[PDB]
Amino acid sequence: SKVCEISGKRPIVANSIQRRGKAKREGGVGKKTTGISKRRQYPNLQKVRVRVAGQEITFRVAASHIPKVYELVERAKGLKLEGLSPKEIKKELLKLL
Amino acid sequence: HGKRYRALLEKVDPNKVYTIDEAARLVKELATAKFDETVEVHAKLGIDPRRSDQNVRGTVSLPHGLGKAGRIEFRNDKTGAIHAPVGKASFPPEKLADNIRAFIRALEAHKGAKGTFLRSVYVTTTMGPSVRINP
Amino acid sequence: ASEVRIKLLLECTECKRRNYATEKNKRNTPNKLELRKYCPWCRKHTVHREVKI
RNA sequence: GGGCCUGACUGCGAGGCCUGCAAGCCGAGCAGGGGCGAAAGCCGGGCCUAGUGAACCGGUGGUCCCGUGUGGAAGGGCCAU
RNA sequence: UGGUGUUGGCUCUUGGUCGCGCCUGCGUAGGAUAGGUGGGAGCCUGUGAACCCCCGCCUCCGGGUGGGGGGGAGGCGCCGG
RNA sequence: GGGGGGAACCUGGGGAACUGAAACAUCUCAGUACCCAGAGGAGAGGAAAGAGAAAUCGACUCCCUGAGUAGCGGCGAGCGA
Ligand SMILES: [Mg+2]
Ligand SMILES: [Mg+2]
Ligand SMILES: [Mg+2]
Ligand SMILES: [Mg+2]
Ligand SMILES: [Mg+2]
Ligand SMILES: [Mg+2]
Ligand SMILES: [Mg+2]
Ligand SMILES: [Mg+2]
Ligand SMILES: [Mg+2]
Ligand SMILES: [Mg+2]
Ligand SMILES: [Mg+2]
Ligand SMILES: [Mg+2]
Ligand SMILES: [Mg+2]
Ligand SMILES: [Mg+2]
Ligand SMILES: [Mg+2]
Ligand SMILES: [Mg+2]
Ligand SMILES: [Mg+2]
Ligand SMILES: [Mg+2]
Ligand SMILES: [Mg+2]
Ligand SMILES: [Mg+2]
Ligand SMILES: [Mg+2]
Ligand SMILES: [Mg+2]
Ligand SMILES: [Mg+2]
Ligand SMILES: [Mg+2]
Ligand SMILES: [Mg+2]
Ligand SMILES: [Mg+2]
Ligand SMILES: [Mg+2]
Ligand SMILES: [Mg+2]
Ligand SMILES: [Mg+2]
Ligand SMILES: [Mg+2]
Ligand SMILES: [Mg+2]
Ligand SMILES: [Mg+2]
Ligand SMILES: [Mg+2]
Ligand SMILES: [Mg+2]
Ligand SMILES: [Mg+2]
Ligand SMILES: [Mg+2]
Ligand SMILES: [Mg+2]
Ligand SMILES: [Mg+2]
Ligand SMILES: [Mg+2]
Ligand SMILES: [Mg+2]
Ligand SMILES: [Mg+2]
Ligand SMILES: [Mg+2]
Ligand SMILES: [Mg+2]
Ligand SMILES: [Mg+2]
Ligand SMILES: [Mg+2]
Ligand SMILES: [Mg+2]
Ligand SMILES: [Mg+2]
Ligand SMILES: [Mg+2]
Ligand SMILES: [Zn+2]
Repeated sequence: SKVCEISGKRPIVANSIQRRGKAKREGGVGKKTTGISKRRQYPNLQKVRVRVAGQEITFRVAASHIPKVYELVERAKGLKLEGLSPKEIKKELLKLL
Repeated sequence: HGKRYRALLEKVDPNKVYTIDEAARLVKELATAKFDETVEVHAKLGIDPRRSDQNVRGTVSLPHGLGKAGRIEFRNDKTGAIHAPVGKASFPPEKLADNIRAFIRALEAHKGAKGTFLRSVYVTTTMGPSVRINP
Repeated sequence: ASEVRIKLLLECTECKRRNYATEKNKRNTPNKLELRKYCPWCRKHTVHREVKI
């Protein structure tokens, strides 16, 4: 799981904080932290294949921005895309952002 | 399920909530018989039926009264309700919406119990359908 | 104290405040403790009753 | 042993004992409201010396002191446990 | 390993609960299959009675209820054991 | 147009341990050392969806002060606007 091609979401570094005890709101003495360590939080990357100008274009995008792709496809209706290789097609789509 | 019971079935929208100054104009066309008819007002409560303090004990009536200042009784059941007389079939309008207006606010004057004391208050005649209204 | 010799408060029966803390044996004294005592709020002696601590 | 009773008080406390600290101990007397006694008086638990646990965190009952622009509320302070 | 995203179509059996209707409620005196309280001397019929034909049924085996085909003037309660 | 280099300085991405807590795990050391990417003679930041109580101020940076204050904190060691 890497980076979103639409939103640019990357993995972030987050802490897993291990806690113990009863919150003071629940009448307890309070929370004691029994461990902090680093983990990562990855974007919900998924594969999105779309047909644009006869070519099969696929995006690695976070699920959050899945529609943003289809939006991009609609925006590609007025583009001289015919003849192009999949790679440069995607570039044109991406450039519409 | 009589000839007059379903001839009031298109004098009633049982899927419509009314006000008090509009449910006395629609209980005279629902009360038409060969003798006089007690147009009965009923209501669902909101207390515990096995708690001995949450009972409804008392009397009213006024401004006007019965019909035959006519202190009408009203008491609850062993599953929570009321069932009380009267304001019979004319007994003029806007003096029937005025005798139906100082009784709904009587029983609400005998409340710390649990659950809203204002549920379902249906006004039906001796031989008619039931109007939902607003207590 | 012990399980059978408990701790308790005496609540002023008039203003319902707790002014005294003491102990009793609940096998010996199953009934609620009842004693007259000076309530600093009421500024007079008042029957005080055992309430749980 | 028996009557009445709740001082197994509330607000203070001169003065000391002990003592590195922190504690621990004894305490007359003044006021409040009481108990017993005709009264002098005595009564701030128990013949005495063991029967115990500093702070920190937090619970419950008061108080109504603070309340993050203002009124509240959350939260906390104080008294008690 | 549960929930959720990626993750959609159809079908069947389903369920929570919200409302509504039609119904189900038989310890014992008893007309006799009495849910809780209540209003109420009239109600139900040319919106077709009383007995029949197929009964959706339930039923403590006596009974409770509904539709239409036969079907043309009673039934059901007051009273009061 | 890019590529690579530059003592130290700078921003961004990542990011320790000894140590201190006279043991240790939350805390500390410290977002330090270090790795990486980028920038330039500087870099960052920068024209209020701001402060925060002044019915007030008016981009940002930098120094003095506010201040070891407010607070944070196994309310410990310490950290600290
Ligand atoms: Mg975690
Ligand atoms: Mg903590
Ligand atoms: Mg996909
Ligand atoms: Mg979404
Ligand atoms: Mg005490
Ligand atoms: Mg004792
Ligand atoms: Mg006081
Ligand atoms: Mg003796
Ligand atoms: Mg004695
Ligand atoms: Mg004695
Ligand atoms: Mg006396
Ligand atoms: Mg006292
Ligand atoms: Mg001294
Ligand atoms: Mg000393
Ligand atoms: Mg001691
Ligand atoms: Mg005195
Ligand atoms: Mg005296
Ligand atoms: Mg005397
Ligand atoms: Mg005296
Ligand atoms: Mg004294
Ligand atoms: Mg001691
Ligand atoms: Mg500590
Ligand atoms: Mg505390
Ligand atoms: Mg205040
Ligand atoms: Mg004070
Ligand atoms: Mg405020
Ligand atoms: Mg105030
Ligand atoms: Mg505020
Ligand atoms: Mg206000
Ligand atoms: Mg408080
Ligand atoms: Mg408070
Ligand atoms: Mg999982
Ligand atoms: Mg799923
Ligand atoms: Mg260069
Ligand atoms: Mg960095
Ligand atoms: Mg860095
Ligand atoms: Mg590492
Ligand atoms: Mg360490
Ligand atoms: Mg150490
Ligand atoms: Mg050391
Ligand atoms: Mg060691
Ligand atoms: Mg740090
Ligand atoms: Mg370089
Ligand atoms: Mg360059
Ligand atoms: Mg900039
Ligand atoms: Mg601007
Ligand atoms: Mg300017
Ligand atoms: Mg720090
Ligand atoms: Zn008191």
